[PDB]
Formats: sequence, C-alpha cells, structure tokens
Amino acid sequence: ETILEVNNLKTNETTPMQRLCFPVSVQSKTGELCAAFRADPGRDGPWQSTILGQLCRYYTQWSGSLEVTFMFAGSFMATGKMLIAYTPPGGSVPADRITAMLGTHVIWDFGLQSSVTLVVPWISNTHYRAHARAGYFDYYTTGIITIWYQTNYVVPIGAPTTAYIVALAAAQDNFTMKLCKDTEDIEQTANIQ
Amino acid sequence: ENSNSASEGSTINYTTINYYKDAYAASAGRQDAQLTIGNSTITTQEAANIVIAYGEWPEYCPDTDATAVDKPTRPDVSVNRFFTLDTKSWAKDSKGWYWKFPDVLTEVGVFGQNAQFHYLYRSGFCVHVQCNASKFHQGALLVAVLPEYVLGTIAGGTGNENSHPPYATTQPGQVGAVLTHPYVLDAGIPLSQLTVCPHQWINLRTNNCATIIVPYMNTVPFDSALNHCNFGLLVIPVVPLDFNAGATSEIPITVTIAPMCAEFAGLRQAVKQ
Amino acid sequence: ENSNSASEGSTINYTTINYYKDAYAASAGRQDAQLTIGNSTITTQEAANIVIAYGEWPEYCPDTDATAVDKPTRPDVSVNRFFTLDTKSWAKDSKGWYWKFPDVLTEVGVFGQNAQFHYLYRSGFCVHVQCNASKFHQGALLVAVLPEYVLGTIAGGTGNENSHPPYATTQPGQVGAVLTHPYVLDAGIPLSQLTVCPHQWINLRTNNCATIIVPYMNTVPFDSALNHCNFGLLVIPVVPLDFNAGATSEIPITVTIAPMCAEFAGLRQAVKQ
Repeated sequence: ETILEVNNLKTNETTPMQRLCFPVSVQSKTGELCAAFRADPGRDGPWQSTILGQLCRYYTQWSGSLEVTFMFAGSFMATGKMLIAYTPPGGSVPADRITAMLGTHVIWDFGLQSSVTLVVPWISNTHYRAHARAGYFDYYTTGIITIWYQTNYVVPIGAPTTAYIVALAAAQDNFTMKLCKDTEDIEQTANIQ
Repeated sequence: ENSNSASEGSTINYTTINYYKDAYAASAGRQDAQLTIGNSTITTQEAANIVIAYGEWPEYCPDTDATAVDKPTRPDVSVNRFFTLDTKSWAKDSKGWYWKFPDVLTEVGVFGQNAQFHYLYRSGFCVHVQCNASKFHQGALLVAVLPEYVLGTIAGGTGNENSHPPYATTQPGQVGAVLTHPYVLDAGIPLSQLTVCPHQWINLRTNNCATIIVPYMNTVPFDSALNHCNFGLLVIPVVPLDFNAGATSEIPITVTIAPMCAEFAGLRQAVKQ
Repeated sequence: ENSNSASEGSTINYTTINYYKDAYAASAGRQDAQLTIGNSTITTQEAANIVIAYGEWPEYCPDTDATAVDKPTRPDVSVNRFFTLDTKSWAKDSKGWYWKFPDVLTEVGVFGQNAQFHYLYRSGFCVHVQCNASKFHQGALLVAVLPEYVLGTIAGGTGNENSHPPYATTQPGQVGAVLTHPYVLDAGIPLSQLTVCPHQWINLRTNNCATIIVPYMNTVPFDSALNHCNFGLLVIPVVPLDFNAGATSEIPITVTIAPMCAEFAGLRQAVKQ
C-alpha cells in the first residue's frame, strides 16, 4: 500500500510535499465535490506515484480489481461522513451527488473509522485491459473515482477547521499483468559520467 | 357449514352460536455482522441492534396472496441499493421534515423508470437517517414511520372553510417538505404519541445514525406507485440543538433509503403522473 | 510443459514438434408447438422449422467466460418481448433496407432504459420479418444477418477521396435506412454470396413470414450497447414485386424483433450517446 497523490497541481510543483494530501474543510453548501481522478493505474496522473503504477509501466496489459484506501489525519474531535464513489466508463465527472450515488459507493465516517478500503471492481468488456490514454486508446478507460461531502465536516471550539486526507492504493489478490514492455518515465539524454 | 365470516383467515377459533346458515350473522362469541450492502453500496451506521418495523423482514409476495396472473419482474441488483437523497440543514428555528414513499425514488435511477413502465408495485424499504455533530453539541431527533400519513390543513383558521392540501404538499419528492405545526403533525394527532409507530431517537451524545427496516404494509398485495403513497418519514427535533459561538453552525441531515424485494407487474407505456 | 499456444482452448490435439519452452513457437503440425410467446406477446408466423443461426440457442453467459466481478441483472419479463418497429413500404424502384442491432431498441421500452443505465450488454435476438400480398402478386425477398457489418462509402466516385459514413448512416435507429448500392451491399461485397450468412427467402407464392434466431456473437462475453453494433439486418428484394393494375399498390414490410436472455452489468448514471 503506497501513497497515491490525489492533489497534483501546477501550483504545487514548487513545494512537492503538498502533493501527498488534499484538504477537507467545513462547507457552506452541502454536497460539494472534493476530489475526482481516473482509476486507470497505467495512465499519466495520480497513479504515477504508486509502486503499482511504476510496475504497470513495464507491462502493457493488466487485469484485476484494485483498492484505494483513504486515511484521515485530522483531529480526534472532528466528525463527519463523506461519500466515496466509483463510476463505470462512459460518463464524465458526475455533476452533482445525485448522479454519483448510482455507481458503486461507500459511506465512511471520520469519528469512528480512521481508514476506509474502497474496492474498485473489475468491470470490463475484455478479459485484459491495456493502458488507456488520449485519443484512440481511451476505449480502455477504467472509470472515475470521486469523493463527496455527504453531511459536512463538523469541528468544535478549539479544534482546527481544516483537515488533510492521505490517499493510499494497492492491488488485490487477482491482479495480473502481461506483455512486458519498456517504460516511458526514465529518460537518458546524455552519457552518465 | 362453510365459513363466510370475516374471522375465517385467523388461526384462532372461537365458541359462537349461530341460528342461520351464514356464519357472519353469528354472535361475537367468547375468546380463547454486518457491513450492510444492498447490492453495491456501503454505509457506516453502527451498531448491532437496529429496528425492524413490526418484527417482519421485507420479503416477496406469497403465492396465496397474489391475484395477478402475470409474472412479476424482480430486478434484484439494479433496484435494491442505497439511494442518497438531498441533504437538509438544521437550524435553531427548525420544525421538521416529512418525506413520502415511494414518492422520492420515482424520478431516480432504474427504480424510477420501472415504476413508470409498470402499473402495480410492491417493495420493502430501508431508511437510514444521517446526522453528525461534535461532542460539544446537544440535541435530539425523532425518526418515525407512519403508515398512511394524511396531510390535514388548518381550514383557514376559522374552521368553517374547506381546504385541501395541494399536489406539491402531498407529493413532495426527493426534496421533502417542512411541517408548519409539528405538535399536531399537521394531521391533528399529537407528537407525544408519535412513538407508537416504529421510531428511533437520534441523540447527539450517543448515536449519530438511525436505521428502520420497513416491510410492505398495505391492504392489497400490489399497489400503484404513482397514485398511492404508503408511509411517511418524520424527522422532528424534540430538543433543539444548542451550541456555543465558535462551533460549526451548519449541521446537515442526510436520508439514504434503499428498497428491498421490489416486484413490478403490469408492463405498459411510460406514465409520468 | 504448460501450453501457452493459441490452440489450447480447442478440444482437438495435434502432433507438433517444439525445440523451445514456449508452445506457440512450435510448428503447425499434422491434423487429426409452438405459439411463440416471449413473455406476453404472440405472432402468427408459420410454420414448424425456423432458422436457428449457427445452430445455437441464445443462452446466458457461462461462469468460465465471464470476467466481470459484479452480478449481472436479468429482467426476464420486462426485457424479452416482441417489439414491433416502424413499417416500410415496398416500391418498384425500391432497393433495400438495413437495421443495426441493438441500435433500434435503445430508445424503446425498459430494454432501452436499462442499456442507458448499464455499461456492459449481452443478449440474443429473435428477428421476425412480416410481409403480406395476395395470390396475384409475385416477388422475393432475402433476409440476412451479417455479424459486424461495416458501411463503406463510394470514395467520391474517383476513388482518391477519403470519406467516412456519417453518424446517421451508421446509427440509423428504429427507422432503418436504404441502400444506395445493393449489389455491393455498400460494403464492397457481393449480394450473390450474401446467403453464406444466415438467411431466409420470403417468396410471395409460398411464405409470408421469416424468422431467424440469432445468438450473441462477439469476441468478448459482454459488450457496450451504445458504442458497438453487433450485426446488421438486410432485407433486399432479389425479384421485384410486379402486380397488374387494380390490385393493392402498397405492400408493407414490418420488422418485429425480441431480445432473448439479456444480461446487464456496470450500473451507472444515464448516458444517452
């Protein structure tokens, strides 16, 4: 289980440590979207920081059920529940929460459990799956993982009004790979002296 | 003597005198774990014992009670799952909220499109009320289930005018509606006795969640989903939430319900209302 | 030696020499009633023997061939029934008509709304072609089923221009479309050899109906209903209808199709196209 980077921005490149956590704060409106990212591990994005992502670059086709674990680093007096959903391919990011309930979602509470394990099921029109990218190969798109405020993030007097959640990702027992391949990440432009 | 009386269906026998051929003309007579998952859904609601309404789990229709000749449809996975409705916000001036079932789910999901294509309807429901507050807050909610909840009006306040509730009041939808007179429940019936119906108290110093398993309660095996609303859901705070300044002022309430064992019959063209 | 070759799934064994550890590097080797009712529907189509395509009845997906972890939905009654599409009209200048499946049923009925809510798709189909004429008429039709029927263009007629068929041509809907070059089937393939695929002749002096039971034919157990069209339906008159003046000039053609053993998976939000 290695740290998945959900927060990756163009303003975080100067301070790379801000990239491992995404904030959670009290909201004025209920049902606001917090984080959304694609579930394809071998694709440019959040999944490149995962040891699974770097080992899925050496292999083209991959099939199996993944898992994405979240961890709440906030205080002990912080209470709230957030919806964590997975949308099968063919849609965009769900506009509101009423469209994100129709997928496979889990309800997870801060004040009770400090960690949640979301199991992304294997839904595919093929036994295996190649690495999806822009243009013509996007037909392998895995889905979209979203995180929604369900109730709110409630804080008492004296505790901080902000909180940070760390994302963690791994693979299940049935995850397999094949068709070994060169990797895109490493680049040698000059002789090593 | 064949029994044409009205008690024939019961398993209890009485001693009753009859001077005629019809048994209904006789006298009265002397008497002798877990991780709840609908299909793909999960909630956190804890723990252990939850309220089964009237001690019966939602089940299918027995072959003895069903007069419909056609074979009903049972979309197990696509129908029965947790549906999260719109969130509310608790305020110090708040009164209550009431939802009608199965009004809220007619516009949502596959369950909504099958209720439109099909004439009859049968299902059980699972109600989950969701509220979160810190250990410095305080308050109490009452979550009740009232079979056949009528909405009465104020008769203009003089009592001499005949007024009926509009369609928007009796068919709220997934957005619910607010009660203007919680004490009489806008039915003319007291709130103090509301706990006779299945209920759970949400007390902010004990439990943050409530769960009520509601079976299918009707005089007929199958019913129409669009016309007839079975039971209401009342969330009425008995004790107002009170918090000192500086804490979180917005305390939301979320209602996540799921159908259980839904049977549909009488396929036809799409009918909205 | 574990078999990594491409023939491992077959039940036929060959004698093949291999000098390496991988079996795919080996040599080629030497070789060794009725009254059809879907749920509630009836047709009249007669009689006795009808064409089963490739000698296989539509069935569910075996547990060995299904990689989907989720449990599929099987709305037996609401999905599988006869659906009557729009009627055509035969004319002496007519050429042909082609329908794409399951394009026609995506907008119709419960089957259409489930294909929108669900990602994957599997079903078998039952095609019924309907044509009526008196004993004084004459003519012949050819009803064929072509798995993976591509639509080629004329390349502008010079052949040097690259042109692709529009979305309205490749996704006709329940209204079908007409062929501008029946001889090449607009695929570049002859009409004379069209009977290699499952076919039935409708001859006005013999039979007024045609029925083709089509199984699910794809390289994958489940497929997407919106993107991928499985097979086409071609009704091309080989012999033009000819009738003397005074008879009925309008001879309609009706296509009534039904799905068989439809499984849906991957529930999601509504997606039109």
